[PDB]
This record gives sequence, C-alpha cells and structure tokens, in this order.
Amino acid sequence: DVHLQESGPGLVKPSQSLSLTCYVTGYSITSGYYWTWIRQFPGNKLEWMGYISYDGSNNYNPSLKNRISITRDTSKNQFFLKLNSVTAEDTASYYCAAFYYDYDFFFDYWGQGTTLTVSSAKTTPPSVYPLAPGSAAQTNSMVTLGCLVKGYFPEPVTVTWNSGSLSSGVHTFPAVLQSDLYTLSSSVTVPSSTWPSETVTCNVAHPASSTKVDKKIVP
Amino acid sequence: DVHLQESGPGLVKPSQSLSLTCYVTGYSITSGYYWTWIRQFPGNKLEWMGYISYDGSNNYNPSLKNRISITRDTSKNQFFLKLNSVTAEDTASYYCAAFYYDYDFFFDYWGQGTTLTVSSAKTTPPSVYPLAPGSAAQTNSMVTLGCLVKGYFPEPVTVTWNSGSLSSGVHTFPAVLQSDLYTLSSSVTVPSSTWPSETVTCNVAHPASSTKVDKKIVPRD
Amino acid sequence: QIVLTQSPAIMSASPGEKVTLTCSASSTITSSFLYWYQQKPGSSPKLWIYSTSNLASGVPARFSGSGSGTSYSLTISSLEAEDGASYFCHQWETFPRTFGGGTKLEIKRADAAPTVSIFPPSKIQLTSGGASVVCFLNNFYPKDINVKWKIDGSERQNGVLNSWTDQDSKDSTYSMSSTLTLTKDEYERHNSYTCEATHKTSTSPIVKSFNRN
Amino acid sequence: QIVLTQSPAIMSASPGEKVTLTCSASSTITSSFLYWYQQKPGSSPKLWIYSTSNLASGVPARFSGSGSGTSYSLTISSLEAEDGASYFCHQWETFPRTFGGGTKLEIKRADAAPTVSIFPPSKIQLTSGGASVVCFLNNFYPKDINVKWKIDGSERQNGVLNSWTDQDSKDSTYSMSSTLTLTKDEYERHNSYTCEATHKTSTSPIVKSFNRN
Amino acid sequence: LVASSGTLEFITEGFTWTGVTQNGGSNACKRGPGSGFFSRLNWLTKSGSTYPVLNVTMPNNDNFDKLYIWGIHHPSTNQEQTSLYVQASGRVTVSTRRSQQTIIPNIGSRPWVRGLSSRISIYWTIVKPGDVLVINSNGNLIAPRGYFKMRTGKSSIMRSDAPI
Amino acid sequence: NVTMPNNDNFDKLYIWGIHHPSTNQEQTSLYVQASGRVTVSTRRSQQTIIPNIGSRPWVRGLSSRISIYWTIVKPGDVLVINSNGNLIAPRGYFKMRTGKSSIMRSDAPI
Ligand SMILES: *[C@@H]1O[C@H](CO)[C@@H](O[C@@H]2O[C@H](CO)[C@@H](O[C@@H]3O[C@H](CO)[C@@H](O)[C@H](O)[C@@H]3O)[C@H](O)[C@H]2NC(C)=O)[C@H](O)[C@H]1NC(C)=O
Ligand SMILES: *[C@@H]1O[C@H](CO)[C@@H](O[C@@H]2O[C@H](CO)[C@@H](O[C@@H]3O[C@H](CO)[C@@H](O)[C@H](O)[C@@H]3O)[C@H](O)[C@H]2NC(C)=O)[C@H](O)[C@H]1NC(C)=O
Repeated sequence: DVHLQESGPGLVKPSQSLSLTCYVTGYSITSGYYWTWIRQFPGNKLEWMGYISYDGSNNYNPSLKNRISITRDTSKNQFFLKLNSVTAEDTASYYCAAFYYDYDFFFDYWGQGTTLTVSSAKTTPPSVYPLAPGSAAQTNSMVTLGCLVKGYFPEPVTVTWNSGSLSSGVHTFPAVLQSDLYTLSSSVTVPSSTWPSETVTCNVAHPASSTKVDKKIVP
Repeated sequence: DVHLQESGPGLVKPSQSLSLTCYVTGYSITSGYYWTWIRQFPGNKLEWMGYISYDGSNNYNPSLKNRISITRDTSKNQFFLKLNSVTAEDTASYYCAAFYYDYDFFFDYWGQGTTLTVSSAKTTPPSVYPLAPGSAAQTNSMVTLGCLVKGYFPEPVTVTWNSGSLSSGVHTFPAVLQSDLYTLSSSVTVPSSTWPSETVTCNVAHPASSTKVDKKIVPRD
Repeated sequence: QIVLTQSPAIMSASPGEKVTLTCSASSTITSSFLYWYQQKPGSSPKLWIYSTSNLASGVPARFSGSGSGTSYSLTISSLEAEDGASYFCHQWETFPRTFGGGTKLEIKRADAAPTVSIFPPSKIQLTSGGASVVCFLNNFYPKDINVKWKIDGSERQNGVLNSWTDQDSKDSTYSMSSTLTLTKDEYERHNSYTCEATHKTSTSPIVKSFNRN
Repeated sequence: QIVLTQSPAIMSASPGEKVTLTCSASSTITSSFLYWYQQKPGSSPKLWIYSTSNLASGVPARFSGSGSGTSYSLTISSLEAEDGASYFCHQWETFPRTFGGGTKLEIKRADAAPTVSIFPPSKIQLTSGGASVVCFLNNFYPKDINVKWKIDGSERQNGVLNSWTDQDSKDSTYSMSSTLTLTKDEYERHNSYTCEATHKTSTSPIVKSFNRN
Repeated sequence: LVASSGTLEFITEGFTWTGVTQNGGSNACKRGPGSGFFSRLNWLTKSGSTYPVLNVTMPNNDNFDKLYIWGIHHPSTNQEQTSLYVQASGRVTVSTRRSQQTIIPNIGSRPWVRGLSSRISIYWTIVKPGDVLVINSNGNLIAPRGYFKMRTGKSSIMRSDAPI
Repeated sequence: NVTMPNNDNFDKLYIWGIHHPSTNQEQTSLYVQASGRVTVSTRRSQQTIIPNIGSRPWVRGLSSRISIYWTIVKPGDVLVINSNGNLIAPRGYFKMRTGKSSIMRSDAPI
C-alpha cells in the first residue's frame, strides 16, 4: 500500500514559520489521490487544511490561504506545509493524508502525525521522582506504584514499565501545564505481593531534550 | 474465531438434558457440507453421532435416534445437539465438525471440542499450592519446579507457565480422581541457575468455576 | 462555510443499547459526499462510512449508516465495549472541507468506587526544595469525583493540580490524579498528609494518608 | 452395522522401520469411502488419507496408503519420532458412519533414566490441614517404573496417587508423579521423607528427599 | 438472442444469499431520490467484516429453457476490492451439467463514467429443463434474482428513427 | 518444464487440458500450489490457462471438472508445456490428414 510519515520541529515561537513534511511510499504523488494536511486542536477538533492533487501545483488550499501554502517534490515523491506566521493559537497535532473519491466510493490513508507546540518558553529537560508507598503499608492485597514526570516542556513525553512489559494496570494521566512546564504521573499496579521482590522501574523519555532515564522503585 | 467452536456445560446429572452448540464461521452451513457431532469416550474410541447437511432439517442421525436430535440456526449460522436423557455412560468429549465428500475427494474441519461430565457431584473451585525445592538444594545443574492443582471438579483445568512463555521442559500430568475431586500437577524446568533471579509462575484455570489464579514460585532458598 | 453539528457531543449508553449520533449541516449535501470517522485516543481518525451509507474496509455489521438532506445519522445494532469512541461526520460537497465537532461515546458500566493511595515526596524530589505529594484515584465509576487535600486541616484550594483520564479499555472506569507540591521546608512543617476521595459510591469519603499505627 | 477392526491396537517400532496398520470391515466398502485419521493427544483427529489412498493437504511422503475389499492398510517408508501417535480408519459407505478402535503407536528410543525431585507441602497447603508431598520422575525410558514412599520407613501402599504421561514430543520419554497427602499434624509427625525411583536403568533405586541438610 | 426471443417476461425466483449484504446501490444508478441499481440484478458486498464463499444451487424444473442474466464487479483500486469483497481477488463461477464458465475480476482504473471509475461485466447462462444452475463466488458476484422466459417465435429488433 | 519437438514432415495435433477443483483445498490437496497454471506453446503459438476453482453441479458424482484444449505444431517447431499444477498433460500427438472427410448427426442405419 502507501505509507506517509509526518515530520518537523516539536515547537516554535509565535511568528516564525512552520514547515512540516510528509514522506509517501508506494504511490507517485502524481498518480492520483489528493495529498492533504489535517490537524486537530487540543480540544480535539478536526480542521481541514487543504490539499494538492496529482493535478499539480493546484494546492487548492482552504479558507486560511493567507499562509497555509503547500508543495510536492515528485523526485523525492513528498509534499509539504508552510503556514507562514504562526501563533499559539496554531499549536496542535499536524497530520498528512491522501484521499480517493469516486461518487460511489471513498478511501484514505493518514499518518502517525507530528506534534508542534507554539510557544516562547524553552525546551527544558524533566526530572523523574519515584513514587513508593514506603513508610506505612496498608496492603494484604494489590499494591500500587507511581513515578512522576515534572518540570518539562515542550510536550510530549512517553512513560512505561520495565521496558513496556508491564502494560496492564497502569494509568498515565494527561500532563498538567503550569508556568511554562508540564508535570505528569503514571500509575502501575503489580500483584498484591509480587514486587518488593521483583524489580520494577518506569522508563521516561523526552524526545524534545534527548532525555531517556528510568528510576527503579524501592521501599 | 473463524472455524468451529463447541460449547455448553462441563457437566450434568444423569437423566437431565445435554445441549451442545457449534459456532461456524466462514460458510453458510446452508451452502453444502454435512455438519456433524462426533465424540470419543474415555477409552479413546471415536463415535459417529450424526449430522444435518445443507439439506436442511435432514439431520440424518445414527442408530441412537431415540435422543440424538440436531438443529441449525441459519440466521446465526450455528447448529446444535440434544441427546435428551443422559447417563454416566454418556460422559465424554463432544466434537462438532463438517465434511466435504465427492467420490474422488474428501475434506473436513473439526474443533477444540468440549468436555462434558455426567455425574451428580458439585462443581467445585480448585486450590493452587506452589512446588519449590526450598529447604535443601542439591543442584549445580538444571532446577525443577512444581505447582499443583488439588480439590477441583468437574474436569477440566488448564496449566501454563509465565503466560505460556515457558513451553519446553514442562509436563502436565493427568489429574487423578478421588472422592469427587481431581488433583493434578505440572512440572516446569528452567535453566541450571536461571530462575531464583527470574520470575516464574504457573497460570491455573478452571473454566467450570470461573477460577483463574497464578502462584509465582516464591524462591525459598 | 458548511455547518455540521453532531448532536450529543459527549454521551453514553450500554452494552446492548441502540446508539444513534446525528450530524446536521448549514446547507444540503449530496448523498455520497458525507462520511464518518471513528477515532480512538492515541490514533488518528479511521474511516468508517463513505457515500453516506457504506462501511469501510473493516467496520462491523452492528453499524448501520444513513442521511438525506442537511441531516444524517449513524446507529448501532447493539453496542460494544469496543464501539466506544468519538465520531466525526466529514463532508466533501463544497470546497472548504469541513468536519464540525464530534460525538464522544462513554459506555454503561458498573457503578463502583475508587482505589486510592497516598505518596511521599521523593528523597530526590526533596533534595530539590520540592515536595510533591501525589494521590491517585483509579478505576472508579462516574467521571466526577472530588478530592480534598488535608495535611493537618484543609477544605478549599491549596496548590494542587489534577488530570483525569479517559474511560479505560476493558474497565470503562476512570482514574484521576491530584498532586501536592510544597517547599521542602513547608513540607517538613508537619507529618500529617491526608487525601480525601469523595464519591457517589459511598457517603463517607474514602480517606487515605497514614491510617494506621 | 459395519464394524472396522484395526490390528495392533497398540504397538511400537523404531525410527526407520517400515510400520504397517490394517483395518478390516464387516462388509465391503468401495475404495473411496475409506479414510484415515492421525490423532495426537490433546488435539482432534486430523485427516490423513481420502479415497482409500491419497494423502490430505499436508501429510508427508513417508505415508503410502491402500486397501481393497473388506481390508485396507496404512504404511510408512521409515518412521519418525513425530509420526508417533494413534490412527483410525473411517468408513463412509453405509449410513451409520463408523470408525472402529484405533492402533496406538509408541516409539523406540534410548533406554535412559529418570530425573527425580521431592517437594514439601506448601505453607498454604499446610495452613489448610493438608500436606501434599509431591515427587516427580521425569523423562525416563520404559513407561514402567516403581516408586516407594518412605518417610522414616515404608514399602507398601500408603496414601499416594500417581499419573504417568504419554510418550513426549521429541524425547519419546515419560514422566510420572506420585503425591503424598497427609494431615498437617501427621506430617508434622517426623521430618523424614524419601521418594524411591526404581528402574530398568540401574539396580540401585535413585533415591531423593534430603540427602544433605 | 434477447431480440429473437422477443419477451422480457421475468420469473423472480429467490436465492439464499446468506452471509453477504444484498440489494446494492450506486449513486450512478439512482432510483428516484437516492441510490439504486439494476432492476433484475443483485449486488452483493461483505457481511460485516467478511465475504464467505457463495455456493447456491437453483434447479430448473419447468419444461422450458431459462435465461439467466448475471455478472461480476470490477473495482478501481486493489483496496476498493478489499473494501467491498474482503478477499483480495474475487472469483465467479456459473455452471450447469453441460455448461460452465468462470470469471475473475480485473482491478483497475477506467475513465470516469457518470461519477464511477470501476464497472461491471454482464454475462448469461441458459439452463435447459432438467438441469441445474450453480453459482459459486467468493467475491464480486453481481448475482441474478431469477430467470427470463425463453421464446422461440418470429421476432427481431431494428435500429430506426421512423415514428410508429 | 517439458519440451517435445516435431521432426516428422507433418502437422502434429496435441490434445491436452487443465483441471478445475471444487474447493480451494481440493487444489492444495492435489497440486500443492494454491493456484494452478498451464502453458502450451511453440515458436509461433502460445496459450496459457489458470484454473477456476469452484463448485459445478454434481455430475457422475464429481463436482469439479476438466477443460479440454488443443495445440498443433507444424513440422520444424517444438511443443512446450509448462505447468505448476492442474496440468492434465497429453501422452502424444494425433496425425493430421487433409483429405475429404466429415461428420454427420443421423439416426439412419448403415
Ligand atoms: C488515474 O488517473 C485518472 C486520470 O488521470 C483519474 O481519473 C480522474 O479522477 C478524478 C478524481 O480523482 C476526476 O476528477 C473530477 O473530474 C470532473 C470532470 O471534469 C470534475 O467535475 C471534478 O471536480 C474532478 O475534477 C477525473 O474526472 C478523472 N479523470 C479521468 C478522465 O479519468 C483516476 O481516478 C486515477 N486513479 C487513481 C487510483 O489514481
Ligand atoms: C454447492 O452446492 C451444491 C448444491 O447446493 C452442492 O452439490 C450437492 O452436493 C451433494 C453432496 O455434497 C450431492 O448429494 C448427493 O446427491 C445425490 C443425487 O440425488 C444423492 O444420491 C446422494 O445421496 C447425495 O444426496 C448433490 O447431488 C449435489 N447437488 C448438486 C445439484 O450439485 C455442492 O457440493 C456444493 N459445494 C460446496 C463445496 O458446498
């Protein structure tokens, strides 16, 4: 089939220019299909940004032309985005896709999508502190562990357990933002007993700051 | 799911009514093939219980019609079994399947199969105790662990290791029956050393009693 | 300028009910330029119905499809844990492609209480002048709950921050997270730190902190 | 109405021998309504030969096939550990579909000893009044072996139960399992508990228990 | 032959199309207000998440020749198939004791006609009295709802702009 | 991949065929490959066929069947058969006369 990979910065300051990129593989973006860019805002609202079909330099953007501006590179078989002068209003999730269209049929391809964050504040590494029940116990049943991520930006980070092996029973909440920094928490839960014994660590990663660090839990 | 799935109780008291079920997936049992039930007894002897082809309400049962009685539900595309009044003689493994047929060809599909047990005992949850060598060692080579299932009924139960990851070197013995209860044991065997360190558990399951529980072999060095 | 407005915007039902989302539209759209997308968190809209009434390469039967004028539909035979998500009707009539909001879908499950636990600020977290006391409130029913951070005494706002999560996969439950951040000093002020989970579950607010000797 | 009888019913051979199953039949069946099934434990009969002589979608070459009047056959070029199982000739002539018994097929391999181990009753198992002392005797040769539970002294029956297994996959070995059950008390009666594995392997019955501390 | 038969009298025998979605509809073959299709034809697509192999038998007991008008569907993209028929490669087979003809669909891109870029191929099978019709498809079958009566008579057809 | 040349001074007539199974498994069963293929050619000829698996009405027991095909090779040409399944190959060629014969449907007695 065809594949598409978003791409570009995780952030920018209000005013510069944004410049996404999609890499298609399995179809000459000159052989049909309307290569488009679609994003949705923090509020989870899908908004159509426009396209550029095999039809060429058509683009045939939306109703925010002023800057949504697109390209294609038939050689590299890839297409791009611009959006020029941006604001914080423009921070969201940017996706690229292709549609088929027929009067009786329809069919699309999207993408992992790239997150862009538009803000002044600076890319700033996070610190990881472990949440153990320590002091007082109160168990005789299932136990719960934490491990929180605080003081980071720009979004987003990824949390796990013993390298992903501990999937079930873990709730990683939505980081909450305060004065130019994010702070979140994850919530694993191992067997009533099984842990003290066994080693259990969270794996925190912040692409933004090349930060990859784990912090084994202990009582 | 996309073949044949048997179904029904794990047991019943001599005389009531047994009522199996087969869920086919991938063919309208109204499009050819003879959807039949076959069962084999404890002694391991396959017995042809009968059918019901696309041919409709045909059934065309065996020589034990008296009760073997079959149905189909085209809508749900699924067919059933009755056997009416049952004895203990009738306790065994019930399989459902479809046959092709052609004078020059033949080809079938079967099933995981369901075990039914005809007795008047009470379905009763099992207890799981772990088998570690603790006390004295005597190793310098591979180590062996246990984990036994005792006091359960009606059959059957399933045992495993670390969620099925430890497949090789494990023996799960035939549960032995005594006074209305089964008691079996499984026998894993991890590397000479590789264990104390690594976690190892057996996953015990008793459908009959919605019981699912594991017991990590707590090293008792 | 097309104006699509899906109705419930956020809603629930049970495993078996006959759920039905709608989606109006500024003007009229031809019966084959309206579609529906089924998006779950962490994914990306997945196509679900083209030409107003045809299921995409995967969608299960329970999902009918309809629509005529400036008004369309969805509908579910029954309803499965699985079917729980948000839907967006898409349009392709006139050139500025539109979507409108969407209709979230929580499902019918239990009614059961939280499982809480209180936490001490790390030795690390401390060695930083920071004191983060986080309290988890996992797998409870109704998305709505209300905590209260006490210490030695306390009812109103302090310096807490919370962030619930979305209905779980197979739990279709929820979990929330309050976190108490203080000065290393202000923390080594007392050794009294309670978290108060208040629920529809029971009248007496499952308290947690150091409820023992 | 039409009874089939496969001959050896239970038999063995070696990796390389020319194995040959038969199957008689009350009356006559037309060379194309007789099949064979290859069943291994825990599975379900797997088809092996249709129309009296054609291998089904997978069966390997080593299996020839045949049969004429009221008498048929099987046959294997060599014989591999794998081919080791049980077989049933099916018949589809007259309406009461038949199958007859089957011919088991154990294999030949080594002559080698058990690997034994003794186990204490669980802290749990105990806390219930029960004391299950289990002793495993794995992957030995000849299915025949004889344990003896000792304690302090003992040759005859006591309160033990056993259950051997079937010829292994690639080992074509066996394993057994005696299990001693007692009253918590009667167990906390002495601290001696030997299991005695006696085999064709050596004359001196591989004992295990606490042959150290 | 339809001209020489001189009669579109249609018997409407009913098939059992269990496990696929009957009565199709295209916006290019609309019936009044919305989508529609060919009166004498049935368009089958997946059940919900699949397309089982179809095997329907429809004998002919009347004393006259029966004329079956059926066909196959040709999608535009290898995915348009997947989309409709599950299997990635359809297959249609219509036969009798003396007949037999089998078709596979061709996936591709035709010119844009009345919206659609894919299309259908129309075929026919007549079954003589005392013979059965059999259809066996695992995708793209555009099955028939019944047979057309077969006259011998003295009729024809003519291209002519002369007013009657 | 077989080849069988024609050295004689006369047109050779080959009558062969291809087999169509009833189930996607009757193929597997018989020809291993999930999709047969047969090709019979010459320097000037060439014709290839692919089996249509399915269910034909019950005829003489069987529900599957065979498709008969023909190929003639002119003196000084070679015949080539290339199948990976369902091939119902020929055991030889028929002689090709030119003469003055025909065939007639009649019930009159000789
Ligand atoms: C392969 O290429 C052909 C042509 O290059 C594609 O067909 C074209 O498909 C587009 C839509 O994808 C049709 O565009 C529409 O044309 C009408 C008529 O002028 C206009 O009113 C619409 O607004 C739109 O422009 C176009 O008609 C059609 N062209 C032709 C002659 O076929 C075909 O879809 C391509 N297939 C793939 C899979 O890429
Ligand atoms: C596809 O459907 C057709 C018909 O629905 C199936 O053909 C039928 O196959 C059965 C056996 O599978 C034949 O049954 C035998 O018929 C004779 C003739 O009267 C009878 O003496 C035997 O006892 C038995 O009933 C049946 O004749 C045959 N019918 C026809 C017209 O084909 C076909 O097998 C199906 N294919 C698949 C794979 O489902």
